[PDB]
Amino acid sequence: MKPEVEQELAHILLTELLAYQFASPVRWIETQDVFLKDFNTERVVEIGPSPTLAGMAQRTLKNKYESYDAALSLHREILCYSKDAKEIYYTPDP
Amino acid sequence: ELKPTVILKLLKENIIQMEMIENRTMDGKPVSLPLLYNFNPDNGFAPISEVMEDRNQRIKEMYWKLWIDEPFNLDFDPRDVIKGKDFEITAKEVYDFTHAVGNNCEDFVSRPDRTMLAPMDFAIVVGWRAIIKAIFPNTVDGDLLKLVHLSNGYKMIPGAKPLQVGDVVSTTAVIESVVNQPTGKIVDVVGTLSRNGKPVMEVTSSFFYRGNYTDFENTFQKTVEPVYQMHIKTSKDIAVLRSKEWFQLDDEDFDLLNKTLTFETETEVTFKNANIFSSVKCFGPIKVELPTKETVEIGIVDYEAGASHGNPVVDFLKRNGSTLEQKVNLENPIPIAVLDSYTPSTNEPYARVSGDLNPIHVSRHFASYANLPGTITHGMFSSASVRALIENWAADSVSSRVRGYTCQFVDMVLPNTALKTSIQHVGMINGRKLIKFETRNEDDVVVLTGEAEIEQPVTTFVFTGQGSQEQGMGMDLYKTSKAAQDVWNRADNHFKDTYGFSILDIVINNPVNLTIHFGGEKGKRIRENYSAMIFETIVDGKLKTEKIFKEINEHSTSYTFRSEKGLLSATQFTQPALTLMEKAAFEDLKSKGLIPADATFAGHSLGEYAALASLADVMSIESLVEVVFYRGMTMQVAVPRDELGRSNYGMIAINPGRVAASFSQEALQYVVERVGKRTGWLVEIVNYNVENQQYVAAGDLRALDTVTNVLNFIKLQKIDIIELQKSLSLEEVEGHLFEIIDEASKKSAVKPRPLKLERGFACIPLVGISVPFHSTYLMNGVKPFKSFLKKNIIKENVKVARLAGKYIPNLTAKPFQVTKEYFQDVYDLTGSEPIKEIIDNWEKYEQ
Repeated sequence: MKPEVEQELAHILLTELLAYQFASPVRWIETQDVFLKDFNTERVVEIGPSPTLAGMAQRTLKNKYESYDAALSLHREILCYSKDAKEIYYTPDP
Repeated sequence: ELKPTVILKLLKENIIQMEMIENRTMDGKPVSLPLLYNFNPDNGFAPISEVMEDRNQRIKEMYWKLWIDEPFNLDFDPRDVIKGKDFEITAKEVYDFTHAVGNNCEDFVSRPDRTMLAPMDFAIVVGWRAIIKAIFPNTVDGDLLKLVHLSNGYKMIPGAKPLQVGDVVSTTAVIESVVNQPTGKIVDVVGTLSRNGKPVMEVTSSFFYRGNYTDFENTFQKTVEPVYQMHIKTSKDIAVLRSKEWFQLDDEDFDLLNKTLTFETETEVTFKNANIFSSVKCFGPIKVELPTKETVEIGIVDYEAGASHGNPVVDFLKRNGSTLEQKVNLENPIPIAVLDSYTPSTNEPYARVSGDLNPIHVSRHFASYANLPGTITHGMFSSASVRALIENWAADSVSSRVRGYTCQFVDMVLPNTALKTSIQHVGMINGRKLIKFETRNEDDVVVLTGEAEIEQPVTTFVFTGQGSQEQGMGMDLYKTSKAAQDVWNRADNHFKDTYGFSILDIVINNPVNLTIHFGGEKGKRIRENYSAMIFETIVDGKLKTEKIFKEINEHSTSYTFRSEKGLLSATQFTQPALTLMEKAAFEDLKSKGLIPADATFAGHSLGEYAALASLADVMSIESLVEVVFYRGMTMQVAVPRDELGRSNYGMIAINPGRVAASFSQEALQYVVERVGKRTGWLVEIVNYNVENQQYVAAGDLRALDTVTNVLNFIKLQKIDIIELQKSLSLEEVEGHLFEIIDEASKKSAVKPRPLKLERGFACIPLVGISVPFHSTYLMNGVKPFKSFLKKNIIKENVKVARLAGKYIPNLTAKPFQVTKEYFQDVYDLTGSEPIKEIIDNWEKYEQ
């Protein structure tokens, strides 16, 4: 496959993905199994003005990754941008 | 054991041989260094004159039998690449090294069902015999005793795995530049490691023969300069580019305008002296960035100069072009830890494991022969004794995070001394962390400076959709950040040039009434943009395209937007504030370089547009803000509203862990599907937020007061659906469920149409929304949004590399790939003609 054809296929695929977001249910429970299991991410950084997608990932890890995060023995740093900006910017207090 | 260390004797009548036995060898056989001296009896004051002639090659031969297993040879040119014999990594080669240096890394231990990783300072062990072989040739003449290893860096290349056990890693090397300093001679040599053919890491090696060297004929500087990117936005710098003789083009009339030129520049530099360059020759390819994002050769840098005092090409590009990667500092350096390490009693445990048997580490007689205060600990050991504490904290005891590591050797250390390394975090480099270390002994004296370029852990970005609407969101960031300023301004400029209002005004003071005046020549383009937006709804089962703003035509002077409290409550002004302040937040973190190059990102409902515009930049912020506005208006008029503006749809935030303990997420979807089939009113689980604890159902206002009352009965009766369908009877719970739904749906038809939706024991009605989005209700309204999306998102700006494996939709919720099976999956979930156009012609696209 050419980079030109792969590019237009990406453009087409993202068009109907975006177009059918409001026209399909948000399957986020198993999206939480794409970055917490399939990629094994250690920082769940939320971008937004309140912790909406932070209390879902912590409670997803408490519910069905307490024994997966004990088997691999990895620490998931669950933050937001509005609440815990002191940690993402790496700007502690003296 | 009491071994002979010195044999002093006459060799001939007038010649003394003082011989120094060194015992610790590859083959157990001790090696003699016969230092010759002349005893002149006629010169009574200083009769002992050292034989300086024939001295460097005798020191070389001695060192050869400690470092080089090959035959003793010095008639190989330094310029020519030097090969290393293929060196493999075992589990013993990790246990002896890590115990010797105290590298207490569990990734370097044997744990079941995972490969053993190796220390990044084992790479010197891998490639010592190739790296040091560089300095040996007779044109690189010097005294190896006085030779000070200055610096020793590693750069684990982007995309390759760090070293593991088994991995048979070939070594090569070449001498970057040999330069006669006034104080001596600094040979810079790079000794890369190659596994499975491909290079793994480059291992920089700066050596210093201290002395006075006139051999400038043997000096050269074959520096492979970093690539330099520069955007060609003007026709002023073009004229500058065309005036540059070095800059030659394969196409002389090639459009350089609005392109991106990268320059893989390498400069060879020969010398008359340490200052003036006999020959300067900058060459390399010039790579224009094609819209597909690939880099194609369009020309050649070909500089040719005699008596030059600098590289014009680098001088030109470093000012007028970027390095491809710009670091940023911290506001304050982080005082990580002031830790203490101890050099070991003996330097034998490291000398043996590495195969660096330089006697100045072991032989007290060789040590004092070179004026050193005793048997000097290996510099590389101290390097591994501080990099283990750099691998201990910054990389959270992980080995794959380490990319770079440079360690200048400043002070000479005796065995049994108490070091004090103050670890200092300084800035970011494109996500990765810059850590500056500074080792001081017992007496506060600098010993080891340098740094480590450590990857941050794998990161995931979760962009919030809608939710809490607030006046003055991200105004503090807007006042402070330079990126936040740029993005908001851009948004605002696009808004006032496209839709005739200021996004800043709305978020700042939240006006109740905003009047868009189509007043002038500019006003007409705004009116055409407002009468250009279409949506599609079903009345009497017909696919008709209705007009957004039914009270706007071409006689319409001014439109008014209204709100009860404030316009930040209306979705079409709320959502552009949220997606802008998110994008601002991300462009502040990117400006601070806190974004990993391979970090995944999954957006929620609205966040996916912020995420894509953020991580991919496939649409401009000018495109994003008008895309969320068009959707926010499409998400407004999609439902039929009464004269007051209220509709018969709405949300709930289902908590199935509050109705029953054994109430699974197969039971809530079964109850909602059965209610939709019984009552005949639309209700759908539209948000799979948290497993059995947080959902959202979208449908009719009546249809969300029957499932609530079905879950109010089931809690107060204590009857499960998943037990009785299995262990009692087959398809009896289907009939027994429709009578509970018939009871719940009879009381939910009596009340009028603008019904007050109740908060159940396991249901919370999400106020401020009355549109069923993420449901089947908007199947009709999808088609016009395609015609909208095509104009906005351009195919040239879509980068497949940046999206691949990182962009996780909320449709499929998989790693984005350009494969037939992914398009099949998207067709299965959403029936579309252009997906099956590809699937059928899949093999035609293949070739």
